[PDB]
Amino acid sequence: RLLEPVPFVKTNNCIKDVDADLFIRSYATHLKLHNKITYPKWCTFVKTGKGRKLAPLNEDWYFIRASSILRRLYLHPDIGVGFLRRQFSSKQRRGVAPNHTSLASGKILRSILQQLENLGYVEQNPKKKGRRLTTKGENAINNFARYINKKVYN
Amino acid sequence: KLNHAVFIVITPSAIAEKYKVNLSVARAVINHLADSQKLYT
Amino acid sequence: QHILRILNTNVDGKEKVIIALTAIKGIGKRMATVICKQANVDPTKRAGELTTEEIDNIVHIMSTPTQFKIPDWFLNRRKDLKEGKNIHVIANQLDSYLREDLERMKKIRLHRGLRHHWGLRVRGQHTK
Amino acid sequence: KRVQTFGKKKTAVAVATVTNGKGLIKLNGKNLDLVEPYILKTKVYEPLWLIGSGKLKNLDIRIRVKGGGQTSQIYAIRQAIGKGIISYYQKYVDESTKKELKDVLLRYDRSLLVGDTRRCEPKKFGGKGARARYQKSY
Amino acid sequence: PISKKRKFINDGVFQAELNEFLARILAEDGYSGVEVRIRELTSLVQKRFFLCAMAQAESLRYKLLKGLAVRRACYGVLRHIMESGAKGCEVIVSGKLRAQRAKSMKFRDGYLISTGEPSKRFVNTATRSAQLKQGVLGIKVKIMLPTSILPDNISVL
Amino acid sequence: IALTSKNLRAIEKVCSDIMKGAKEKNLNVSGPVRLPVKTLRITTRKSPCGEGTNTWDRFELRIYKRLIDLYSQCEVVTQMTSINIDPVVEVEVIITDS
Amino acid sequence: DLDKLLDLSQDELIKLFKARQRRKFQRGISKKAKSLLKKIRKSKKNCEPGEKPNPVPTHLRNMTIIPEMVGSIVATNVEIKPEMIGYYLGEFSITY
Amino acid sequence: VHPKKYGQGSRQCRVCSNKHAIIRKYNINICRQCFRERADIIGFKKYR
Amino acid sequence: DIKLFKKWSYEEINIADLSLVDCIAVSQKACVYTPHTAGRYQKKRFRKALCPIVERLVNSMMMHGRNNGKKLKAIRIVAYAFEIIHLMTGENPLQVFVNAVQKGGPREDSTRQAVDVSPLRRVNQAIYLICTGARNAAFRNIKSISECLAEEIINCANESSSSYAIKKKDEIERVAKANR
Amino acid sequence: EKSKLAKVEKVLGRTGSRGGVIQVRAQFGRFLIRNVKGPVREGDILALLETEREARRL
RNA sequence: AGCGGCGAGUACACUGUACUUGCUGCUUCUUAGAGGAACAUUGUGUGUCUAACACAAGGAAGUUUAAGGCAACAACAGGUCUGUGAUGUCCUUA
RNA sequence: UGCAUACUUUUCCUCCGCCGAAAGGCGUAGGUAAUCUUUAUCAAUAUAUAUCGUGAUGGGGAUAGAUUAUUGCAAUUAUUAAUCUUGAACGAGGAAUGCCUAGUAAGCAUGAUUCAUCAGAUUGUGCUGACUACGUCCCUGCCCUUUGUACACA
Ligand SMILES: [Mg+2]
Ligand SMILES: [Mg+2]
Ligand SMILES: [Mg+2]
Ligand SMILES: [Mg+2]
Ligand SMILES: [Zn+2]
Repeated sequence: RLLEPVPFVKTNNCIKDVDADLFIRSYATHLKLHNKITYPKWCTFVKTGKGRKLAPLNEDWYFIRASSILRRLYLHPDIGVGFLRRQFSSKQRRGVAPNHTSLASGKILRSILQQLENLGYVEQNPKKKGRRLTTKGENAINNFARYINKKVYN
Repeated sequence: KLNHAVFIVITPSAIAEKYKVNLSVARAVINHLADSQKLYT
Repeated sequence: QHILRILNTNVDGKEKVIIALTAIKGIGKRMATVICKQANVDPTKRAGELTTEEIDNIVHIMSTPTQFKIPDWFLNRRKDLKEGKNIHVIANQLDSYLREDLERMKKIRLHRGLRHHWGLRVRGQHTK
Repeated sequence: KRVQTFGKKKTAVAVATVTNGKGLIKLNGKNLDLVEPYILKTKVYEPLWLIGSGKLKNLDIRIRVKGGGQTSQIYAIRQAIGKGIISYYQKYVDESTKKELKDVLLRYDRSLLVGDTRRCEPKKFGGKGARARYQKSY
Repeated sequence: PISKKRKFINDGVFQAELNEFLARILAEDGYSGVEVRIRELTSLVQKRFFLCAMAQAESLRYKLLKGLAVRRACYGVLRHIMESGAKGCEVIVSGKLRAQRAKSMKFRDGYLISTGEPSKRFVNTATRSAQLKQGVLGIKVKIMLPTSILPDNISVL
Repeated sequence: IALTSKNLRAIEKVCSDIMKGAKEKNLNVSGPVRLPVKTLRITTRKSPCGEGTNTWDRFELRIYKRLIDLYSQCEVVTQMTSINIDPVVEVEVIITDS
Repeated sequence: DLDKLLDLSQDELIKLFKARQRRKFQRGISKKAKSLLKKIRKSKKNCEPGEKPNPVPTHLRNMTIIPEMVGSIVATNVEIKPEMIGYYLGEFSITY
Repeated sequence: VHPKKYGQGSRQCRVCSNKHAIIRKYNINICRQCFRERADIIGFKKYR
Repeated sequence: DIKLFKKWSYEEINIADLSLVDCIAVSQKACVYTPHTAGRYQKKRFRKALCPIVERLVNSMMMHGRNNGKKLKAIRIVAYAFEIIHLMTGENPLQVFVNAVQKGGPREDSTRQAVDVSPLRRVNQAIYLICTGARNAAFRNIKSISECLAEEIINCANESSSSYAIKKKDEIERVAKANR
Repeated sequence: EKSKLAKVEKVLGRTGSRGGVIQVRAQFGRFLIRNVKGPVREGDILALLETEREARRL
């Protein structure tokens, strides 16, 4: 599907050398297999952000979100909740008044982050700013990426 | 009007044309055969 | 069952379950989805392949959702004016409730009620 | 050894650091495998295809992009690559080869070497856009 | 503590205020200045804080107040300007002026460039509103100074 | 040392003068770095009234901040600063080790 | 119930009411509101069970109705029932 | 006396005490017409 | 090797008009792999002649306000159409497109009396007509745009008055004839 | 219906009250002074149908 | 403001790549001052072979390169005294 | 609840950490600014993969009903915001008429101005990037020479 004749070699080492959506999906699947992260209470009847005016329709969207968050963390040095919210923003059609940008429902994100920290994937750094990845977690992510790459090659 | 049904050279439009069907059903059929725009033979 | 009846006056024909459900005057989309989730029934299935038991269950869920897990802030008609419970009102019942409210307003001679009676806005809009 | 040039489309400066290496070619921290949309991918790969994939096994490339939207960014990247490879050739490889490469690029199209000079013209009062005025009913 | 932008604007405002104050005070003076009997002025400023066009305009206003034949005064002013080495001048006086309705009166001598950044540079302009019998007379004086060279000329040796 | 001002050419001249002063002796002077000119734009609508096809006018008070470094003693730097100067260029000296 | 509501504390009442009213209560009530309340109380005290007491002309339309002020008339005149409660004063000024 | 601290009628033009059309950016607080006249002295030059 | 869409090479293509060749340049420097060129095709009178035909088609497709300035989408649609052409009604899609273009131009037009049409103008008209027809087919149908467009293209290639553009052209020709 | 190729030699004058049309001289290989509606240059080839019937010069 | 320089690592490649903490030659990108560059230059047409235009090459650019800003003379009985402590008269002043 | 006295962060941008479905809240952190908000990315169109499937339809969000907040002395004639629900007109628009020639039209957003609060406005800025001229006086409006005039308030 993705593969093609390219004019260079790809150092498939870290997650930045992997296609995103597929990777996310894979991570979600892995999570599901594990049963490493829950699905709180309110998750199953909440709306992800003001602009969505409708539920997710993905069943295991939470897992996907978590995966995305991990990737984001890997990408940036130190990333807050506000930043995360901003990242997962969309257009809110206000019916008749024109669209505005809409900040995501941060609570769910926060919960996810908390869960991750409990599990030992993210790390609230006392120096600098809000919650980056923890080294072990990063390593795990890298491994997963590598695995994905291998699969794709196969 | 044309109330298409659900209960009973591959593309969805073609399928719709032929057996008079919803295109979700066409998609399903395609998937079955295999087992956001489409092309199949 | 191409064509169905879940409550007082519906259609719920060939459409995919959630949208069929939304035909009722708890036509929430989101609300419908939530209901479906509560039920635990595949939303990719159509309205015609549903069992009667399932339908009954859904109906039950719709009637007083507060005692079910489905949360408080969600519920259509928040405090119910009649100083008591918070419950989703559903179907012709909703309409009746609305009518009652209107009547009450009229009785009060609050400006909004008066406006409603007249057939003018209420909102604060202009229409000049 | 190592050569730094830029591309430029609209605002969107892609700075291509072209170094001695094995032939990987990257964007900020990501392979050119990604870029973003599958459709536009060819606009980045095209100079490489023109020059030949074997010629770039001596040359590593990193590209830092900043500013602009998507298509513009892609264009900038392309431009950087075009300027970059040629610049490298002019210094550390021969002149004849460089000339050949330039000729090839010219035959394909402009924009690879020389830049797109267009930029968003200031909006003017009495309207929403540059030229587009409001509306008179009389 | 106040930011740079905020500071600059404030300074500008202060300058403007000072100028206005000077204008208010010195009806009897050839005023231009703005660089810091006068004791009182100094005190006032402290309390607050914690050839030329303007002068000519002022003179004109004074003359008007005194009560001259207007045209004659304007002519005199023009002559004075010429003497002071001006390449060109222009005075306007619009207002009531003798008749009730209207009546703007131009008084040019030498050539007066109007358009371009040269205009902005190489003319001093000034505007005073002399209050009089039954309203206001409206001075505007415009002087073209000696250039540091005009963009139009191409002086071959 | 930070030199904030409104008038470009004057500022430039001042900078040049200070450079010259430095070049005398004893001063490891980093070159003048002009900062991002944060332009105060006011878009006012011309015309007191509401008559005429509402023309605006974009004014721009464009402040030039200029910056320059040294490794020195206070008195010497003060002396250097004394080029006479005037009300137009706003000077500030920072005498910090850090 | 109405009587029960009347009996119970102000905090409870605030909690019961819709959120705007609650917020207002939290903020305070100003010097005039208290006076108005007092006046209402006085009127109630003066009342006859057959026919309603004398009105109380009021300039301001901001007041939320609370079980203190049921049974009397206020301001043109408006009678205040227990059915109204947290629905503001008003009902004053517009034609057609 | 009634709260005159936050509203259009709270503050005014520095110059002529007018409550309407005040340039309130950068704490200038001059009603725009007045500003237009004194834009030269404040150091606001029209370039573009 | 030089190619388009990494698939249809246009070394195999043919033309047989002369005038049309002169007008539309699918050449040595008007080689292209994906339509999206940021070319300066409207800074001169005849610089639109250098423009590749695929690009032109994409531009044409791009029309109608709520879909305006969505180049990528248009490109995708055209790719899909090409694929369809390749698969069903098996031929080099480029050739088909060329044929359609050849067909499409009304050779004589009316004015305030009958006059002839320049080749470039005719080509432009054809491009417009094909896209407009496709759009019409799409609008409030179901079918899908790419499929419809493909169908239209095939019809044009054939030279058959079931599609809209061809019909329009015919009408124009008739009008011209009537005039003179 | 049968189109005949006429290579343009010179573009004479831009006619029509509103300015859309051009007068053109075209060689097959005979001189036929004809009208054109759209951008035309020297060397470009017209699609003439009704060949032997000319226009009026300016 | 960056780029490197380089320590310190964490992952994986081959016999370098991705990512953070700690220390401090280059100015391509980042900022912004002074300079430069296009003049229809060279080429070829059309033109009283005048002023000039069209095309081609070069070129970052060939419609004064694109965009503004500035705005003559004279008005309009145009608007604004509801911007002003610019301002006349008449009114109003417990 | 009132005054008086003492003393110190807060009045604007919000990082971040917690509570909150949401809005927002509480705690604290930097910033009088190329340092912090935040900008090697603050946006939406984009694109990719799913659900729909031409059915006033999940297009459309008017009108309405009932809360939870925030701003403010004060929110009803609902400031705005959020949550649930209500599912109207509209299937591309008649006579007319506006804007536009290259980073332009259009689409998409967004900063700033007003601002205690509130953009559907204006004003800037960008992002996606068409069509068609490359001319003409046919209309419309200006300008010019000639011509006619009993008009000059033209
Ligand atoms: Mg001049
Ligand atoms: Mg407005
Ligand atoms: Mg018109
Ligand atoms: Mg007469
Ligand atoms: Zn004022």
